[PDB]
Amino acid sequence: EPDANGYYYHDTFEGSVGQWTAAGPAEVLLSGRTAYKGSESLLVRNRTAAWNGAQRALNPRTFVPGNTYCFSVVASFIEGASSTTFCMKLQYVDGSGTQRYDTIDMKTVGPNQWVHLYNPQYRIPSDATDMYVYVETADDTINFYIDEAIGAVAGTVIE
Ligand SMILES: [Ca+2]
Repeated sequence: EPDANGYYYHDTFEGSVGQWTAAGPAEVLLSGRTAYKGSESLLVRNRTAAWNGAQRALNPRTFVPGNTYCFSVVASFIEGASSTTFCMKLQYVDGSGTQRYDTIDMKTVGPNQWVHLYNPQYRIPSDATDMYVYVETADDTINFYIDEAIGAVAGTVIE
């Protein structure tokens, strides 16, 4: 079911936001201000809390709970702080019907520099439903950009 390169989803943000939406009162939109690949990335703005960010639903048919998968996205920011800590996380619902977050990867970086959020061997909890991959920063509300968001078979190598 994955593509040639073992990718289940691959969002370049070149003309489309894919299944990506905003979390919180924020807004996500295509932007040509900066890009990692191509001419555009996804801009995340109007954040008022750190927990605000960008998210994308995961199909339970494709991403089977209890199994391992590779997730990757590149992120950067331009202004608002001297540094930040990006978090890519799994937002999901557990066996008790309560929403939880599980960290997939996190990276600290300065302004104007792409950083690679990456985990080729992330295990999705077995009791997980209503899953979303979720990107945010740890402790601020700056605008930020993401590009090349990928979800792939476990062990997939992304440089
Ligand atoms: Ca792009």
